[PDB]
Parts: sequence; C-alpha cells; structure tokens
Amino acid sequence: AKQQERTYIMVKPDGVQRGLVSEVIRRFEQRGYKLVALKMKSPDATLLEEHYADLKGKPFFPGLISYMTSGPVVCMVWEGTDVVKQGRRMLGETRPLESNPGTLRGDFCIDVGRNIVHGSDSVESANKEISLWFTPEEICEWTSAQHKWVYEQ
Amino acid sequence: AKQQERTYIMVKPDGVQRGLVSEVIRRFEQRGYKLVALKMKSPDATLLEEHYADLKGKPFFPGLISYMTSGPVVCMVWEGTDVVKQGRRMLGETRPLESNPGTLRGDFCIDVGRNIVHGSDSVESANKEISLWFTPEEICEWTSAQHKWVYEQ
Amino acid sequence: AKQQERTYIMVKPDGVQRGLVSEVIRRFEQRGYKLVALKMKSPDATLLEEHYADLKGKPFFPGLISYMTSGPVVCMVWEGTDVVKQGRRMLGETRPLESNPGTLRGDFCIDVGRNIVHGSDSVESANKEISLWFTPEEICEWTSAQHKWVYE
Amino acid sequence: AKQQERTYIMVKPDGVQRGLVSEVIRRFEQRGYKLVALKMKSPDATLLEEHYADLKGKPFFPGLISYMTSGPVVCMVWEGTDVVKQGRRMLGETRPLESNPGTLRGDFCIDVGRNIVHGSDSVESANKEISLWFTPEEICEWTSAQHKWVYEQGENLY
Amino acid sequence: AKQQERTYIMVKPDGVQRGLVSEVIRRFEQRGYKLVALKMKSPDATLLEEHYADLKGKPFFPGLISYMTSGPVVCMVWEGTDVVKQGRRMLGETRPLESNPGTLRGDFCIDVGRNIVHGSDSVESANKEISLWFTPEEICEWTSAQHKWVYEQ
Amino acid sequence: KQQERTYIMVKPDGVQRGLVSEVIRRFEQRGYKLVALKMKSPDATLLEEHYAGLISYMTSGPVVCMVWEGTDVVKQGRRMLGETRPLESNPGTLRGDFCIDVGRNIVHGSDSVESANKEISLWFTPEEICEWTSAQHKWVYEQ
Repeated sequence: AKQQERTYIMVKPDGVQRGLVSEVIRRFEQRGYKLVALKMKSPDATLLEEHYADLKGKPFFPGLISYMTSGPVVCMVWEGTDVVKQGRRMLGETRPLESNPGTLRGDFCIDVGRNIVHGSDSVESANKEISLWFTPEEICEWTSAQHKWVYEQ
Repeated sequence: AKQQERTYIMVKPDGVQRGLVSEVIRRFEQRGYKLVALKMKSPDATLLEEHYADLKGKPFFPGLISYMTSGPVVCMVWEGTDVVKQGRRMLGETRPLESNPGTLRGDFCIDVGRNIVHGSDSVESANKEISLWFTPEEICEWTSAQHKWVYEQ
Repeated sequence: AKQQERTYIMVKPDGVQRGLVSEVIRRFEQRGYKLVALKMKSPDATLLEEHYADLKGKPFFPGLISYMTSGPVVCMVWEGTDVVKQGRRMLGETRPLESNPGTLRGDFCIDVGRNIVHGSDSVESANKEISLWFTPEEICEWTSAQHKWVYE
Repeated sequence: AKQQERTYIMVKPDGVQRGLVSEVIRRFEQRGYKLVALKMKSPDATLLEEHYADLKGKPFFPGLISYMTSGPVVCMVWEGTDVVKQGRRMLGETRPLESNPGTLRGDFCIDVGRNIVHGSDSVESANKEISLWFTPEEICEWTSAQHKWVYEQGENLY
Repeated sequence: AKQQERTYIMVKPDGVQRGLVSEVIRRFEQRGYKLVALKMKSPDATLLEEHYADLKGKPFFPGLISYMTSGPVVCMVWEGTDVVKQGRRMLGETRPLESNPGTLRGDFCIDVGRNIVHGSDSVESANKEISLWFTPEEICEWTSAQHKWVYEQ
Repeated sequence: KQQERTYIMVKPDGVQRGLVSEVIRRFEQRGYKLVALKMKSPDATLLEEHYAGLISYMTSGPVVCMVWEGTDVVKQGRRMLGETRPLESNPGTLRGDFCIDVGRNIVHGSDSVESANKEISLWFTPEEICEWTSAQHKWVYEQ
C-alpha cells in the first residue's frame, strides 16, 4: 500500500504562462513517480473556492481566486512512496525567496504569489484534492516497466 | 487564421513507460506553440479504431490496437502557425531509423512500432483527431504573455 | 589564418524577452568557438538603419527599425575555423518554418519576424557587421585552454 | 524600489576558460531576473585593484590581481526583487567545498581561488560595483513580457 | 597530495537499468573531477561479499548480494581535492527520501534499496575499494587541460 | 537483428573536453544497450592495428571504449556521431554540436558490421562483454 500513495500537483497560471509545464512534469517523472492522471483546465471560481476552502474569509481570498482564474492550470496526480512529502520537497518552500537551488521554486520563482505550482500538504489533503479535480474514471491504472528497479521487493 | 492552426499530439504507451512525456511537451512548449488541451487517458479500443480508421483491414491493425491499449496515453492539442507540419518535423520521420538526430524519434527511438508519439499528418486529420479525443469544453482559450514576441504583427 | 575567422551573432529583442540568451551562447560555447566580444546594447535607429541599409525604402522598414529598438539586443563576436558558416548552420535557416530540429530557430521559433537571432551571412558581411557594432577595443584577445584539443 | 534592486555578477577568468558563461546566465535568466547590462572585458590591473580595494596589503593581493588579469571576464547586472541575496544563494558558498549540489559552485567548482563567478555581497557593494564596472549609458532598461507572471502587484505603487 | 585524492563511485544495477550512467558521470565530470578508471562489470558474488564485508551476518546480506549480481554495474575512480566527501554530497544522503533536490538520489530515487549509486565513505575505504575493483594497470594517469583553471597552483 | 553491436570510442580530445557523459547519453537515451565499457591508455601497437602524428595524438591521453547493442546500431551510431568531418555535420549530432576540426572530432564509431566485429574483438576481451536484459526492452522493441 505504501507505493500506492498519491498526491495532487497543479501548475498554476503563472507556470503555464512561463512555459514551465514540461519542467514540473520532469521533476516527478525522472524521480520514478508514476503519472496517473493529467488534464489542462480552466476551472471556474466555485471549484477553486473549494480547493482553497481552508483560506475562505481571509482578506486576500478574493484576489487569490481571481488570480487563479486568470489563465489555465495543469492538474496532475502522481503515485509512489512518500510522494506527498517528496513532492513538496521538490517544489521547494512556499516562498521562493526561501527555496533552495535545485527546487522548482528556487530555480524559477521570486514572489510567493507567483510560485508556479501547488502540491498537497498531507495525504488527507491529497485525497480531497484528487477527488475534487478528477473523477475516478480519469485516474489511469498502470504498472511501470521500471517498477522492480525503482522499488525494492 | 494561420496562427489559429491546431494539431493533435499523443504520447503513445511506450512514451509514457519510458518517461518521455516531459520531453515531448518540451519540444512544443519551448518552440512557442500554445498548449490548449491535455489529458492522460486509457482509451478503449473503439476510440482507437476510429483514430486509426484509415488502417482498418490492414494485417497489422489488430496488433496496433492491442498495443495502443497496453498502457495509458497522453493526449494534447497544440496551437500556432503551421503547427501540423512543424509538429511532424519535430517528431521526426515515422520510422525512427530514418529520423534525424535532433528529432524526438531520432533522439529516443529505434523501432517504428515503438515510436513514442503520434502527430496529426495534415490539417484535415488534425481537425478530425482533435474532435475525436476532446470535447470543445476541454479546449482551453487563453492568450500567451509572449504572443507578441513569438509572432510578428 | 583559418582559425582567426570571426562572425557577428546578435540576440534580437524577442530572444532577450523569451529568455534565450543563455541558449544562443551555449550553442557556440559548447562547440569550441571562442567568444571575443559581448555586450547588451540598445542601439539607436541610426545604427540599425545602417545595419539594414539595403532594406531602406521597403514598406516594412520603419516598422523593422521600431521593432529592433523595442528592447535590448545582445551583440557577440565569435572566433574559430569556418565560424561564419557553422554559426549560420547552428542558427538554422533564416525562416524558422524551414529550420531543422537541433538548430536554434528550429527549436525555438516560428515567425521569420520573430526569429530570435541574427548571424553574419558570409565573411564579407561579418567584417562589415563587426566593424559597425563593435569598436576594436571591445574585442578581447585570449587563448583557450582547450585550443589544442579543439584544433589539430 | 524593491523590484528594481540590482546586483553585479561577474564570470571570472576560470569561468570563461571552462565554458561556463552560458550556465551562469541561465541560472539568473530562468529565474525571472532581468539582465540589464552585459559585456566581456579584459580589465586593467587598476580597475581590478579598485574592485578589490580593501584586499590591498594582503600577501595574496598581487597574486589575485595577476590571476584576475589572466583571461577575459564577463560582467553583468541583474535586476529583480532580492537579487543580491538570491544571486549569492544561486552561486553557492564562496568556498565550493561548502557549496551544495544545485548551486553554481557546488555543481562546477572545487577550489575557492577558482570559483568561476563573483556576486555582490550586499546592496551597498552592488551599487559600488555596478558604478565601477559600467557607465550609466551601458545599463539597458526594459520591461519583461512575463512581468505580471513573475511578480504579484507591487506594494505602495504611486 | 590533496589534489590526488581518489574515490570509488559505482552505478548499481538499478542505475544501469534506468539509464542513469551518463547522469552519474556528468555530475563528476562537470565539477572538474578527473576520471581515472572506468569499466562495466558483472562481478562475482565473491567480489561483492568483500565489498560489503561490513554487512556480513545481517539478515538481508544474501538478498543484497543476489540483488547486486542481478545486472551489470559501472565502476569508476575519480580524482581531485576532497573528492571522497564532495562525491558523497553529490550523490545525496544514503536514503533518497532524505536527499535534497539537486543531488543524484534526490533527483532520481525513492527507495534506499534502489538508490542507484555508491560512493566511498572515507579516504580509507576508497583506497580499499579502488584496489578491490581495479588493478593498477587499469588506472589511467593523465593531466587535464583545464587543471590550472580548476585549481589554484 | 536486435543483437547487432557497434564499437564507439571517445578519443583523447573528447575526454579532455569533458564530453564522455554526453557521448554515453546519446546512445543511452536512444534505447541502445551498453554491454562493454572501459577507460584505457592503449599502446602504439593496439592503435596501429586499429588504424591498419595520428598515433601520437591518439596516445596523448586516455580513451573511453564502448560496445553498444541494438537494432541497426552501427548505422544509427554513425548518424548520431555525425559526418566524419565536423564542418560537414549537422546540429543535433555529436560532431555538429561539439566539434570543429576533423583531427579533433571527439569520437569514433564502427563504419560497418564487419568493422564493428573486428574492432570489438580488438579492443575488448570476451570476458569484458556484459550481457543483460533491459527492463524497457518491450517498450523499445516490438515483438
């Protein structure tokens, strides 16, 4: 069951605009994490408001939703051991100015509000996010040919 | 109307297995072409049989369909001037042994039956393929920040 | 004589805006060619009008000049055997739609009017271009540590 | 203003000799920092002596000046929020043996005396360095097409 | 003398299977370390048991040896100042889940049992490993053209 | 068919210029299988047979010797290296991306299957060939 952990990764509108979709996918793909769902979407405010439900009511919330509807996003689900936490380490710290070289934000970003990508903060949050952005039918079950070389039996 | 041209690009099951999704996307993204639709899918045989309708009744057709259902694929639509023909030039010749270094198949492939990616062969094919794989609601309308720097006025 | 050939390479305002300066430099640097002059510049119209003198009078000319002053450019001189021709090959055809994958234009662009970079079309052209865009004191004389491994 | 902060980055003779000019530029360019000045130069000993003014008197000083005049350098000015501090971070520690993988020095260097690049250590030093290595006429202002995607709305805009 | 320090680096079977030989070499080559010995080998269990002598008796030991003989390895010797310590830092922590982005394991690995590469842990163990895996006749003496630009003399 | 092998060698200039990883990458990423590899300082006698001023350069530093396996690897290998003369080679090839002089063209590749078999047996012993099966075999090749 451990290798079956999943996380939700989203390239934010700035990531798409700046031509960083392939780079975000590369960090996960080259690591041995398995891509099990993927779509480009122009979500409406209602969907984004549920994604960010924990931030409702905060003064910056309306601006956040407006910004998140200003361009398309790329939604992904990745599967593998500890992918939630590893996913977060690969993105960098929330603030690019605190992120290290070698991370996505540390390599490509400057402002916290333009930090190109979102990753689930916990397995529980991942499960919520995955079900919000994808139907079960959109999640593609497959077995990697490199499984026995990425994981110990 | 020439900038509006679109083509259908699909990472085949071998491209997904070999971890080349990011590389295929990169070739288009870095060129200035605009990603307008994207999804991972496990298509059933009926959708693939329509995609490959012109090959129906060829002796290799059954094996092609079985192969194309042997892992997930990544479906994409790219937009920009001459994208059908340029997309094909970037993929390389159909046969990897005839493809030049610098092209996707020339860099990454050996066998014509394991040639990692599909690109529409013509504007007519592209229009058919786009509407076969995607509904209009899955196509994302957006304007790239770099438009005026990729295209002349 | 051969090894001292020089060409003029210029990242155009779209190349700079699209963050392709490092990539243009890499194609030459990794090839073993020697960078002997480099500067970012905002040329005035009078210089651009001399650079494009043969085009003066064409309907698109004023627009070309305004476009070429719309952002800074990166000016370079590269040195090495057959650098003019090899530089043009590495850039790809002038028209990106006719340029092959593996070339700068084949990899990165689409419209001939947004074709990110210029390289001299011949040694004759290079001599003219280098003299127009650089002063002799801006050319840096040096010997590469890999010279004996790049050249026989 | 915050977004207008600038730093001086210089590829040292070893960085040029080892073919690392493009890689140094890439780290800044891909990050959204704006290149506003750039030139290759073979500076006179006196310019370098002024650049390292506060190292005069040190036994290694003559040696440092001779080394820094041993090949051309590439001078740059980069602009963006926190560019001085982020620039240093991207370069890695001064000592390559203390620098982490992913930084320029950690990926490409071994010896502190051959550490390929210099970055201003502070805003004060950066302004001094920019003025020493470039004239105001060499600074080429511009606004990036990607500005609104690299930066959020700036605060206290008049 | 300090510039003459050497370490033993080995791409394990998973690193070879996953196509990561060029990437391991790149990390050392681009840093200015000097490659002085290199070979692909399918070692006998006897050689591996001596390599892993400190682990004899552990319950996983027989399984480790059978794993390490399940595909070829690539053996290397690198030379330069502090290469043992720097080499380990470039590989990352033993555990990929603790390794930082930018390191080999942090970029490409997930399971500690499939952590693609080995590096000597000390000058003492490096000297033992080098003489275990290579004869003196396989070590190539040469001087890099970039020596005076990598090192201050 | 898929068992075809070729001999690729990084010449002393390729090693000196830090291009070993890149030569390996071009073959590795293509799906070709590395079955033999070694760094060596061959003597004049091995070099004279191989080539039956050149011998001096070819002994001026170490080389990296390789055997790659896969369908059409001799011809595809040559294509990936580029034309013998770098000034005739296209961008995307190793010599077209990294070289200028024919006498400093960083790499050698067998020109035919017959030459490859001869070169492999000249530069490697049978015991140095490592046979294995790639986990990606069924995705690189059609059954």
